Amino acid sequence: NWSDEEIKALVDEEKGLLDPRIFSDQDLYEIELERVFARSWLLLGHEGHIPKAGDYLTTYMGEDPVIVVRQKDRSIKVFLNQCRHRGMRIERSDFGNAKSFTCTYHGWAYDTAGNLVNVPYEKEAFCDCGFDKADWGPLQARVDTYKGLIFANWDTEAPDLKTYLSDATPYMDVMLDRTEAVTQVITGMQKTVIPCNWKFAAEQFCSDMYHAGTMAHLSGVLSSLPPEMDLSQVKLPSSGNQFRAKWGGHGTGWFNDDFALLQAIMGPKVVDYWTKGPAAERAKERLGKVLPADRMVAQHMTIFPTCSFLPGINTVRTWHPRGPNEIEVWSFIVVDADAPEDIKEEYRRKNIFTFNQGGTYEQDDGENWVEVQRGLRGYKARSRPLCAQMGAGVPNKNNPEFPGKTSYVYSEEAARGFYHHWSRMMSEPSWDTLKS
Amino acid sequence: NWSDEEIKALVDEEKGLLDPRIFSDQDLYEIELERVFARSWLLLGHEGHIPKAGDYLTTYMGEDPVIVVRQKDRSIKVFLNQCRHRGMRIERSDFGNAKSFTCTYHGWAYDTAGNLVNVPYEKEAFCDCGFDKADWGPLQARVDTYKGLIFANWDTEAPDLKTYLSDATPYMDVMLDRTEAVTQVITGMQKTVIPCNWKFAAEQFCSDMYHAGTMAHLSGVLSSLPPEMDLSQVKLPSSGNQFRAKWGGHGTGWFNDDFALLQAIMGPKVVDYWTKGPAAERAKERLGKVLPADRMVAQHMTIFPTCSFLPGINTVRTWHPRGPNEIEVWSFIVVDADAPEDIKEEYRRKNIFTFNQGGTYEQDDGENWVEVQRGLRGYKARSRPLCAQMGAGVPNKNNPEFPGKTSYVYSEEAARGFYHHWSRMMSEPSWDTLKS
Amino acid sequence: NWSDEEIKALVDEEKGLLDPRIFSDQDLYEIELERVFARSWLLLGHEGHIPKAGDYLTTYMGEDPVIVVRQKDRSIKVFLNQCRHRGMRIERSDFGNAKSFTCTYHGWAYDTAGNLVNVPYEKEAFCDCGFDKADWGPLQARVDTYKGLIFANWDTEAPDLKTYLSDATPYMDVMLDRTEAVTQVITGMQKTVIPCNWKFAAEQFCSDMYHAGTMAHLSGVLSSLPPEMDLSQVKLPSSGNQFRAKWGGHGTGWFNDDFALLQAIMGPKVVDYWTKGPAAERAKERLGKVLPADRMVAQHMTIFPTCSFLPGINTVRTWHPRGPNEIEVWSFIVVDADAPEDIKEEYRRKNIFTFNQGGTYEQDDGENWVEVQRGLRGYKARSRPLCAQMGAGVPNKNNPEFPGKTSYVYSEEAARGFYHHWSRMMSEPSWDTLKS
Amino acid sequence: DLTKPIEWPEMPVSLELQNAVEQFYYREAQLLDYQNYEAWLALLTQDIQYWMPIRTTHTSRNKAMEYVPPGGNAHFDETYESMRARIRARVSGLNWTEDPPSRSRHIVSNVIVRETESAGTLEVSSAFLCYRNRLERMTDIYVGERRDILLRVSDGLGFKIAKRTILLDQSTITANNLSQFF
Amino acid sequence: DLTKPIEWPEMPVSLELQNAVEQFYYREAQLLDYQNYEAWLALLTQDIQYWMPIRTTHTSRNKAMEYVPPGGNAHFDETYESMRARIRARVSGLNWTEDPPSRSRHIVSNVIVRETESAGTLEVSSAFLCYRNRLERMTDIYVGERRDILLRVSDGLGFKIAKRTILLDQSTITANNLSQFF
Amino acid sequence: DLTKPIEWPEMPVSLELQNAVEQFYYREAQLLDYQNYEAWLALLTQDIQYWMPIRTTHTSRNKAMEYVPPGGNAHFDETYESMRARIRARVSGLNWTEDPPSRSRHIVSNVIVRETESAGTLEVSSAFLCYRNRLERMTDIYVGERRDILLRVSDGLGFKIAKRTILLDQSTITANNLSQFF
Ligand code: FES
Ligand code: FES
Ligand code: FES
Ligand SMILES: [Fe+2]
Ligand SMILES: [Fe+2]
Ligand SMILES: [Fe+2]
Repeated sequence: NWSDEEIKALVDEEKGLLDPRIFSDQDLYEIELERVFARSWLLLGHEGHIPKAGDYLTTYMGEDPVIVVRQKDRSIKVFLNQCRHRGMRIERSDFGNAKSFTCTYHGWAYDTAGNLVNVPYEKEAFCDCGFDKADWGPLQARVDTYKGLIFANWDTEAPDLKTYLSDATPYMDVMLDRTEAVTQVITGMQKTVIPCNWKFAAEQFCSDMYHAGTMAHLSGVLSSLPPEMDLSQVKLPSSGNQFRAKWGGHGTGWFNDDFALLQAIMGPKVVDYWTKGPAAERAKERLGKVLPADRMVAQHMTIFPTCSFLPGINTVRTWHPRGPNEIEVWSFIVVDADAPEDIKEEYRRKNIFTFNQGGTYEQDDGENWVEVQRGLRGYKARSRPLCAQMGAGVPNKNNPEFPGKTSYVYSEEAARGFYHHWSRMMSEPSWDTLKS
Repeated sequence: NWSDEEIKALVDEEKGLLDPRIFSDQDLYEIELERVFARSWLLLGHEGHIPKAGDYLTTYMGEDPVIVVRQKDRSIKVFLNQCRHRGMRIERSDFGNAKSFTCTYHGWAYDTAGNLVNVPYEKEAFCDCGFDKADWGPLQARVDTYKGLIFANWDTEAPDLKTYLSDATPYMDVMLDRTEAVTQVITGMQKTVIPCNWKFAAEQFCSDMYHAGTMAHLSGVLSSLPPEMDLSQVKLPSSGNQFRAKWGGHGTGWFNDDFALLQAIMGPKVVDYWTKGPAAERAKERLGKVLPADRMVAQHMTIFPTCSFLPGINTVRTWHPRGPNEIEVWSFIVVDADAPEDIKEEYRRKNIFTFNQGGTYEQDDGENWVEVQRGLRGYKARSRPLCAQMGAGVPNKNNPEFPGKTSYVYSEEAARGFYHHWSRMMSEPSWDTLKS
Repeated sequence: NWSDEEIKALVDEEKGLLDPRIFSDQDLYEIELERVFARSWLLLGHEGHIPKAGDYLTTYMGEDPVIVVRQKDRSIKVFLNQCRHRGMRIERSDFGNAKSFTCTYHGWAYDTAGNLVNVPYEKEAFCDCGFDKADWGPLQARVDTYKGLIFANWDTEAPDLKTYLSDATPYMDVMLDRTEAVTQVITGMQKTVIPCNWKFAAEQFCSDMYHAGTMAHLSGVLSSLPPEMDLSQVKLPSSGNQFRAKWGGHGTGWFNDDFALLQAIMGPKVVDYWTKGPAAERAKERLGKVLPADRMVAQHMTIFPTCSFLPGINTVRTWHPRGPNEIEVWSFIVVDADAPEDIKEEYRRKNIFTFNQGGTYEQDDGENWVEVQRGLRGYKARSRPLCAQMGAGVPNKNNPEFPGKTSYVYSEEAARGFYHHWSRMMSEPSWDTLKS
Repeated sequence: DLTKPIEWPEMPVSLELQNAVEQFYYREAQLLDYQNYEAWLALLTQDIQYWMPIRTTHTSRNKAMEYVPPGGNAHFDETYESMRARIRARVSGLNWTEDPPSRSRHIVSNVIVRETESAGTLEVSSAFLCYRNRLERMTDIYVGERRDILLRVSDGLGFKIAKRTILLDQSTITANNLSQFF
Repeated sequence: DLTKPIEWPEMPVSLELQNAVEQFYYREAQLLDYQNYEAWLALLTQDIQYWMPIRTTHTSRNKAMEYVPPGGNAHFDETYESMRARIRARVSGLNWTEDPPSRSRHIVSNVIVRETESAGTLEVSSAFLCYRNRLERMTDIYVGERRDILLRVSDGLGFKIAKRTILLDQSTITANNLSQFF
Repeated sequence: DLTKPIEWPEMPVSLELQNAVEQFYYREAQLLDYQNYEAWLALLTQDIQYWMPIRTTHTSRNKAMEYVPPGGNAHFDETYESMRARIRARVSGLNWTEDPPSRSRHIVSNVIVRETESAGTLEVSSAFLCYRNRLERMTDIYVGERRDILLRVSDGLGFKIAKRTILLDQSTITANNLSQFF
């Protein structure tokens, strides 16, 4: 099978070369579940998904189903949605409020913390004791949040969430920390299946503004523009930058100053709320302390490995892996809690129209990934590296005004960082070296 | 790949721990076909399926299609339903009466014994002889029966059927040896597909009364009870035992004395025939010689690896493997040959209503297996052992009145034996050690 | 995994024994893509598919999608239908005429030769140059033709097409070189999916007249005969031969002199054009120089590995591999360019009626392959060799009147050659030995 | 003889009758798709024989052996009370296989009516495609034909099902299970 | 309440009305299947609310939680102008996901009509199976029910869709995407 | 032009005609599903042109290139006698691909009728979903549209198929084969 050396060689961070096999190899996928998904901080949802004690949500961490539930002390617990007796799914509903969880196979019952509290006929069948319910509760995951977003990680040796986020938080704040009131999540999570590798999706949201700046969304722009306006009336701004996290593979890109571009997508109502008035001013006050967030347009971002969102548009989603050739997209919409109700409604409708499966933008996104995955069946198609050198080693593309390593809006520096960190998690057994 | 030592370690017979991977690993599945299915005695059907000379049935032995046909001398032959020329299926009908079998690819014809008797243009194309039809007949399997049930095994080094059955025959007799007249099989075999590992099904019928005694069939009981009776009016008996075969992994469980439980399922007409009158008395006379069969209620049983049936309810089935994530259930119904016609009819209808795919019991059985299989896609879901220690090492649960190793009705001793024997067949290359 | 020695042992060319695993093993399939498909001359179509400059066709070479396009200088170029940036499919239409090809993911544009001629924002994103479009065009394949048929091969070390065809060209000429006017291809390629290994199909067209001479097409013959004629009125000729290429695994078989057999299939109009008159005489003049082509009836042929056609019937097709258990059949019809229009029409209709998916012959062909593939799931079904010894070492079956190694029409000598060459490509790393 | 179609007339029944039968079936389908099983049960007569025979594979000449005959094993062979009992379990909140409930769609088409010698009694043929989606991504398609004996009544939905024979187009059941009524 | 069927009458509407509605739907389907999106758009009223809610999994007792309520996230929640805008993109020749265009078939059946208190205004239930085939071998099946409010008019095709609520029988979308209108 | 729908009238044909055509199609479907191929063949005119063109993938602008034109290769391009010949093979007991026979269901819907200038001659559009199950677990779904020219007659089933053009919604045939007539 695969040696760490061979794995590390699959990605050339310097020249910017990607071995196509990382997107199709089944063995590498199994390794990803172990070395990537089982030890990364993964997006599970938003605090607004489980506001009250007992409220729960069933989702995934890689391909492991998990239950996310609010505790009475307001903390959040996340554990494997699998009964240790014979492996039955403990909770089969999508969400709700519970006082307990029961496995219907043999009746093993659990409390909202995931403790096995009742085993039918325990004294008659397990004793005459050598059996202790305390030893058989489903695996617990570490849980933390970052301004509304809930993350989980199974690895007790991994760095805490904040540390993990490296120097990428200021960029996340653009969407999550605009007000002291926090963000709310619109009710309703959309789940869809796409036959492609998770890396294509996560990478795109991490470093690929290029597809949007070229041909991928010409039809999407036409759909979101006013009927009297056409493409010739839209100048794609020449000025934007991209950020690569110091550590972790996170990334984000954006255009500078020209909000007409964001307005071409979200409309004037959303853009004005985002750029003019008390709300916008309040945001500049908070965000300006770390970066010139007020000039960022149509920002795209990915928190390694599968947490992606678009500040300004406000769609958020987790890419759940389903083997090397498939994923599930679980998306939701966030809005400022104190935003005017008509602004929240506008964000809801614009999101459904654009970045929801069925939207005028999202559908063209999957179109490329799907075609790429199909082609990887070919032997020659997997025999030569993909070109990820855009801007590699090219000077004078950074913008010191923004914190961290930056480059031009059309660049693959962030992508290079994305795949490089991937290669590291995949080839480094211990956090002793990985956390560095 | 897998070493015998690693394989054997997948099951801890003493502590009662099962590595989840035995249910999902593809490599282990391939090994099962070689070390388990290719050398075990497998249920093919009942003698009543092929009563007359020339009568045949097409079924499986693992994933190998085979033809089962009655010979003129009354013996039964079983051979691979694959033409050795290019591998075409020889007989594509489900059953019938034949005077010969013909491969329609190139016309190679066979007699009812599986001998290649005609090769078109043999003298013109194969000779000028170095070709002998006698050397090219499809692989033959060893065939034997046990009171009506037909079994087959490819391995000439394996122990004979009776020996293989170890000390489990008295328990099989409860359903198969109630009268000197033998049993008959109701016409019509039901075949269905279920996306789960065969071990979950076989194990359940081998040692899992626990699911039925708890939550799995609360709705099934409601469906089979009279309209005026509800669950509160059904006392689940506290008294029952379970048997673990001395060798082989066979197992069976049952409740003691309270036939009201069996009546809640099969109705009073069936129960009275089973417990009162000449038939019941005649059965006690035969069975009582080896065990107190007259007190056994709602018995469940599995003959390793995939032969399962429920004495009293009388559903019988073979679980055909279809990779680690799927199986086919081929079931049929047996009845005492001299039983009153109205009793045979009652057994037919009750079986269709309860343990047929679509029945009020069977559907909830697959529900658990299916959910369990889905969860095994997760890495963490496959990283910790499943709990199979119920009653392990716990004294005072046996009942010497029954022959062999016994324990409480709610126990996993039989299951432990099931998986232990599985681990042995999987890790022991030669019958020199395996037959011990 | 597999050693060259173990691979070579899968086929016994002398005794005529085939290990069933060559048709089902996934690992061996991956090796086929590397050692067979990636270095063989593969049929892509006919020159008539892309007559004008800029005309293109999208097809496959193994599982690698490729674009086949006519150049201005009349030459033909074939390159991978995969953009080296992120792997997107460059051309998604089936055929047409183009002035350029554009990847819609990020807009990389190509000329009709496959050169990357435009990269959006090249100077702004890739430079400040270390990036050269000249280094990133999709992989080019070697391209050559043989009297109308277009072939391609990725391996620059492989022998040229003509050499590769060995001594099999005279047999190919029977269909392709009947006139100085060349052949034309009827508009419309039929594409269908069949769940079987490509070897069963290619082998059959290479050496299996036996299935047609026995039971496989009894219904097909009934469908193509006049209503007043039945099977008893059709004498299957006893006289025919088969050719095995000196090198390469190519093969072809046919019946001698009795054209009533071909007329039973294609009708009198086609047969008379093929055997009587100026056209037939003109053909004898050209073909007779190398072989007695005028006596060949219902000829079947395969050019290793996946190029098959039936001279006289004139159906041509490529078997595209899709894993060990599936293939796609891409067929078309060729006719003499100067043939009377009513003759071309007759060939069109007869072909649709017989050897098109849905035809009275073709459907029964796949029926056998499909059943064979299903059976290979069985362990025992894959444990013993298939019988390929028909005529092996049997003297007095050749006919010196025909060039090369020949045997009886019902023979597996060609098949033996087919599998033997397969075993060689699979076990011999370098052309240094393989070309011998 | 299930290997031959019902004896439908060459000239079809009246527009009024054709529409009433189709409209009845569409409503029946709605009851199943919205889980109103009790209202559905009410459409069956006390004498109902709800049967779905096992189908087997044989050569065309041996087609008489395709269907497991009456009195043999079957997928369904029900009476009004057995259906009632199945319904009791279905709506109990304890039938795990159907709780959470499936999302189904009972499409009905190709309705052909035959008027019997008994006024008000009809024999009807209709094709069905029952779509079923459950849990997260489980999807199944059940296709076949239903042969009914319907009694036209003056109340309810205008008809009652006195007999239903389901010809499911499958030998081995390929679906995950048979939790849906057809 | 989407968890209960529309209140269709026990006695079905007239033959004339039943046929007009079905014939209207079959024509609508043809417009979608032949990509005449503009003519299709013309069948919707300016007040149209084209909505396809997200459906979730819960126990039968908690079925009231199945549908994400109005005002929440959804697969589709459109107006006449948003549909017009989607159409603009679809026929632009730049909507890669649908160019090359899919080969679709919008099968409609089980048409049940309810006459409201407003003359000319109807509430209609109908099952649909939208087949979609694209590229080389991509195939998807979308099955569900459409609940419409139709206005009978004297011109055009005789009806206009004033409201459409699509109950897609899926929780997680199993298809490759939702590029088709229903 | 197969890239545009038949010219159906905005106002649909009479109830009587609509029902006769649908009832004819449902009966035709029954003949295929019960393997009475001879009776089926009898529904075609001697001049029948049974054609199922090959469909290809192109951008919407190049949609005129979708269908392989008449005179080109095709899946089916039959005459009355070629169909008769195919039938001869089908019922011979030697057509292995269909013996054992498949279990099929020919669902028909979306029937739209157009009255031509010739009395008694109609052009009809209808969607079809042909389900096919065979051997142990082989299952295929064929979906498309049939465009027929029907002649209304006074005997038989009331109609005869003078021409059928099948628009199968697929480019590459994804099914195992095309052993079924549509
Ligand atoms: S699997 Fe949960 S109690 Fe048995
Ligand atoms: S495969 Fe059976 S005769 Fe050839
Ligand atoms: S993948 Fe082709 S331009 Fe990016
Ligand atoms: Fe995008
Ligand atoms: Fe059970
Ligand atoms: Fe053939």
